[PDB]
Amino acid sequence: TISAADIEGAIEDYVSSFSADTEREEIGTVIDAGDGIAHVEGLPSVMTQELLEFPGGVLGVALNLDEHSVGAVILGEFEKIEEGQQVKRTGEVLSVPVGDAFLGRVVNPLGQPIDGQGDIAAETRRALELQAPSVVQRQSVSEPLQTGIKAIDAMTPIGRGQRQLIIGDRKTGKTAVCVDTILNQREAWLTGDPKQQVRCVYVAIGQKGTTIASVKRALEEGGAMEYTTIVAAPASDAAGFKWLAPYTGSAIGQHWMYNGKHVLIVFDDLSKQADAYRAISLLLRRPPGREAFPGDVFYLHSRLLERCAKLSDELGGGSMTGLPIIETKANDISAFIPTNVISITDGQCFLESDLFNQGVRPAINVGVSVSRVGGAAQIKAMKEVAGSLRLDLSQYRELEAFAAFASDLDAASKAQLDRGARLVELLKQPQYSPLAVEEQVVAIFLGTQGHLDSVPVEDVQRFESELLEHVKASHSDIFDGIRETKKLSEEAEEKLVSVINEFKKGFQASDGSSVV
Amino acid sequence: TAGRVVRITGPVVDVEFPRGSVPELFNALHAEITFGALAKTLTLEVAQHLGDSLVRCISMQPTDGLVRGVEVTDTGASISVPVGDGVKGHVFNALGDCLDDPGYGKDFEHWSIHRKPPAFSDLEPRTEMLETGLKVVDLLTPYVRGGKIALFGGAGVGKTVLIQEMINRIARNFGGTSVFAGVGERTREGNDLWVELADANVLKDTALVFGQMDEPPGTRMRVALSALTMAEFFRDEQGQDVLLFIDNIFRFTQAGSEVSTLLGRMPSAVGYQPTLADEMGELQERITSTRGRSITSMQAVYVPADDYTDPAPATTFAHLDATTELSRAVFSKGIFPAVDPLASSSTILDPAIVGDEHYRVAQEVIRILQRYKDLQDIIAILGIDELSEEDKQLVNRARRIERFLSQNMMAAEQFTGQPGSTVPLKETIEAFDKLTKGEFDHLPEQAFFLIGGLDDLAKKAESL
Amino acid sequence: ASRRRAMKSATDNADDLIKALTLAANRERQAQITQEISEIVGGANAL
Ligand SMILES: Nc1ncnc2c1ncn2[C@@H]1O[C@H](COP(=O)(O)OP(=O)(O)OP(=O)(O)O)[C@@H](O)[C@H]1O
Ligand SMILES: Nc1ncnc2c1ncn2[C@@H]1O[C@H](COP(=O)(O)OP(=O)(O)OP(=O)(O)O)[C@@H](O)[C@H]1O
Ligand SMILES: [Mg+2]
Ligand SMILES: [Mg+2]
Repeated sequence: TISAADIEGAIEDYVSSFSADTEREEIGTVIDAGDGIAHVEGLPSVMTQELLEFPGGVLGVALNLDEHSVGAVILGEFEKIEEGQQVKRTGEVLSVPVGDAFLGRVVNPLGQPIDGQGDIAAETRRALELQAPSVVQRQSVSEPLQTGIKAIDAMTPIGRGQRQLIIGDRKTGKTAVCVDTILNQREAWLTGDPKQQVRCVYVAIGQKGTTIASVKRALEEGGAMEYTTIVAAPASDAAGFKWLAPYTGSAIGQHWMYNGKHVLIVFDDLSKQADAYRAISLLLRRPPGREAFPGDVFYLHSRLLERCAKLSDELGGGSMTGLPIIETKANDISAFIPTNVISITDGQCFLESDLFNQGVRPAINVGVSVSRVGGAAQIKAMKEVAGSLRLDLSQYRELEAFAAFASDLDAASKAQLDRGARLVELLKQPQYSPLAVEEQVVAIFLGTQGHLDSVPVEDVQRFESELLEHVKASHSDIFDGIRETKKLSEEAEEKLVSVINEFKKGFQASDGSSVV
Repeated sequence: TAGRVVRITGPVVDVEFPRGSVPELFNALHAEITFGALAKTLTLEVAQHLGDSLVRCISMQPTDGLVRGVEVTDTGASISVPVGDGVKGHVFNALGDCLDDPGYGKDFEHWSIHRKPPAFSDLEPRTEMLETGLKVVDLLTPYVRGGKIALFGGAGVGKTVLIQEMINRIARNFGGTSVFAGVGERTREGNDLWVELADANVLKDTALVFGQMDEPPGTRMRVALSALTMAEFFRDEQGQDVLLFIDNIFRFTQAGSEVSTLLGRMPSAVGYQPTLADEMGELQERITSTRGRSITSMQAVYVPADDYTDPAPATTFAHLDATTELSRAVFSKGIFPAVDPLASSSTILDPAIVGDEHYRVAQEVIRILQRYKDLQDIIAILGIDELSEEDKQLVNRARRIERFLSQNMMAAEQFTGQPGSTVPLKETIEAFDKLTKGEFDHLPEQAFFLIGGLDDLAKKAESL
Repeated sequence: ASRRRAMKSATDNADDLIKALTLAANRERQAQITQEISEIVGGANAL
């Protein structure tokens, strides 16, 4: 009965410690309710955005003031609200309990463990509303934040403290890219010191519970569950949770960032938050504007997405990176929220659906994507290996538009067309398969120098894969060198050339021919 | 204690109560209406509090012939409907009164219509390969057992016929209980469905509930909740697999918009009521399969004027996993199923759980159709004689494939004399591989239209 | 030699159709958005 003894001891310790005090406070009464809001009167002095308290246990916050009335929003259960209840002003502006035991769990947007796991510990409470770091506490951005995708880091690099946007059409594969990036850091976590360690967080808004369960299962199978946490606001919740979850996620991430640990915030969707805010504002009887949107909506986003930024060495040199996701319809970009969010951030990755329909699986557009930081966030070796293939691809597509019905061409034009086709066919990649830096550099070097120009375009990928495997089996010096010096040496290039030649001598796909 | 009526307009009625007598939200109220020929009993459900002991609510019956000053009584309880095994083989309206027998089913236990969605801690994904006899659904977008399945398309494309064929094909091979709910449809369809079900023995195994459009908007907004209550009662205690079919979803959103226009709330974009997404999400969370219980639901969603930019279809798309939509261009072309493969998608179609041959065939056919759609305008304007050999071959293959996806079904017997035909999965896979290889190109145009099986194709070939 | 000029003039004539259709599309979009905002504000202010 050791467990029984512990239970009895805990119960006795709690019950013998009961204590309460008789203190005065202001209490008001509800006058009307319905449709998710209620009006309360009788409170002399309450701060804006105060966390009220209701007799049934439900909670609420105060948004709109008046000469004799106070607006309110019911967060949780709503049917218990009726005329005659007594409210009680309590505490101050609401906050979130942040700590270090949140890892590997799922929590309510308000900070409650909706998971089947027992209760969590608490370290300190942080208010949601705090001023962002000033302009005199930031450095320049220079760091190779890997992503595990060949196209993304070849075309549009990502560094620490850089906000990158992903805007996509329905059923394109944004979440797959996000999950690959989120689980790419297993090897980084396995290292000892926290200089490579990154603590990542995930936020889910307006999604079915089964989808969240599937995502959790995928992450658990990937083995990255150990260094991540999830915040979930399914569709069954009221508008308050959908409106308030991202602030909680940002605050929890910011507490870690402020003490010198790198983090990575991810917002699943922002249109749902805007819709919830619009619904609340319309229900509170405020003047409307274009597209039935309140004027301040833009300001809202500026308050949220601007928290993440690189820090200086004086305060510990923390960092935070955001990856907001936007959904557009009918391949339209002139809509209100897309224009606002595009103008507020830097760097874009357009995800067309025509490309995803056939051929490329990543389906990333190349002629519109751009990164502002660019070379300042690249690795020297892969920057050298890049060889400015952007112009090559551009003139390749421009010429192949012409050469579809053209059989007689300039020899150099044919060579350029073949090189572009080979590069495009190389750039594809399946899902759930992250790649480390060294193999990406090796593959890009193989592509650029023209070594595979003799390979028929129909079966290149498999061949490439085999080469990589063989290179990993019978050779290990080149990986060590590229890992230690982050530069490609001429002697390593000669050895790699010899390996490529000897391997290509003995590979066939269909009536193949090994050539010089 | 009782209150009075002070204002009346449209369907919404507001009433007044003395001190300490106001009821909580969602409480049934009864009102008496008298006349020489129009005598009924108005049933009202509380909507909101206006303060000053005034409560505004809506009605489930026409408000014609009501006079101010009539007392209104309260029952202090929510709407309820009898449940049990005896519900099987009967027809009910929204209120729960049995339409077939006026006095039947007034002694079983009763449950409140309003419930709570299941907790998040008991969710588990369901993966299973449920196969039907139709080629397009088998190949492009396989259905998932215990998951969401829904359709799309404008008016007059053929969704109801597809639903009838699907239920006819499945209910014959099911050991569980099915429940049918009709939100909005013509009375002729319901009567014909009842007669057709009576033509076989399956009627005793299923329960039907439906309301029509001529009724006031109050009734159209509550039938789905009652159907969900019955389905949940069948699932929770019996521990048995259940089937659920919903004719439409747009209707109750329309009713909500209509009532919210009069309730006093401001409108929103495209004249829709605010907080429609919240209500849709709250309702759609009920249909879910737990770890030990499985329920399969098939729904049909209407769209206005073939516009996917409308906020309602865009909102309701996110709640689905396996989807198949219909297009009007293919219907005007002539193909009867009228399913567009380019835009439809599934959520179990990957080589991780399915043989790689399926994936390869699907990718090849999708690429071919995409290329044909691209070359459409040049073919139309400059003509086939301008293209090269590869383009001509792909055009011919695309025509062959596009003709081959057609198939006759048994439900077409009333419209056309051709009898039904069904084909298994492996035969379709092999046939599609043969067609995409390009060894059937010698056949004429009409040989590939309305073909069930490969042997039927050969027989038609020998007939020309 | 006679063939070449036909294609040249065809492209030159084809560009202007693109221009005119672009202008028409922009005009229609502006009209639609202004009509929608006028209707919604008129509906909101009436209460
Ligand atoms: N590299 C890839 N190779 C093959 N299939 C892929 C690849 N990337 C994504 N897919 C497939 O494409 C689909 C994308 O699903 P995903 O969960 O990413 O949704 P999404 O397109 O981001 O859209 P939404 O969030 O609106 O549901 C899935 O069927 C997935 O298996
Ligand atoms: N497979 C089919 N076999 C025979 N007739 C068909 C088929 N598909 C469509 N039709 C015809 O197309 C029309 C579709 O009828 P129906 O009223 O069921 O359309 P719907 O678009 O499903 O709309 P609703 O929900 O109003 O019933 C009918 O005239 C029907 O004969
Ligand atoms: Mg996705
Ligand atoms: Mg129909």
